Amino acid sequence: LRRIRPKLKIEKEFEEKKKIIEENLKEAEEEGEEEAAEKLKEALKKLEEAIKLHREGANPVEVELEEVTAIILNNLAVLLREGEEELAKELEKAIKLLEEKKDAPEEERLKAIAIAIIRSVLVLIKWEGDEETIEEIEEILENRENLSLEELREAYVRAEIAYLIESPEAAKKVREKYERGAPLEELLKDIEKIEKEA
Repeated sequence: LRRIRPKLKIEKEFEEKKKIIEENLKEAEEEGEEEAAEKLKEALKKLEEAIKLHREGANPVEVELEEVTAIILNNLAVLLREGEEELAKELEKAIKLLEEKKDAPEEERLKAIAIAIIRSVLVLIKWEGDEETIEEIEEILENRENLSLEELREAYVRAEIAYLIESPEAAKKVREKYERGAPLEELLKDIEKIEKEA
């Protein structure tokens, strides 16, 4: 299957996101992977709560909270299809963090969503693979409360770059802009462009 973790701030997103989950469940039902197919039925479950809460009129901090929950859950069963249930435990903790903070302050909501996207980058790097940075980013998540949002979005920027290193050469260009101190809004534009590039 596939994994995509973007940045928010529209229905075309959940549109193309649903397309992945569909053929995923399509392949999950065509295959004996019924443990994954449950997550597939469970991923679209959180995608309805994502597409409903958007068309119902909630703020993006609650919509993406169910989108990422549908993103990771669609991504959780991919690791289950590959027998990577050891790494799938790391994404279930991200789900547990996503579910326990849906009744949390607006800043506590996106604070977990950032950790959710980061942890998903983290497990994908280990699956698709530069070593001390994992022992640098995974230790950042242990003290998740001692940090700010500007540091977690930077960590996702650093983590996504490290992943795209082990994916083009255009990742260190964004890393170069990180080293020049470029604004973090710009470090997202080129990063999400790379996701739009693929």
